Amino acid sequence: DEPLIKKLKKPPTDEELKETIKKLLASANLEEVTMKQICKKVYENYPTYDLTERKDFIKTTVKELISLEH
Repeated sequence: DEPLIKKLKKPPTDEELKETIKKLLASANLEEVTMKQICKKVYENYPTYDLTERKDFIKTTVKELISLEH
């Protein structure tokens, strides 16, 4: 053990979270995407994170883009 340290571990600001999703819908039909797919992909980019509150936002970011921007 020596090189293993890990010092960076913070949640991505909304600018980052939204960016991740903006990439998901940008690769799929909004009316054909569901909140379930957003959480799956989103986590893919946010694996080492405890997205709990900001998570409810992600799913809501697409669900609102499909109802107010299908």
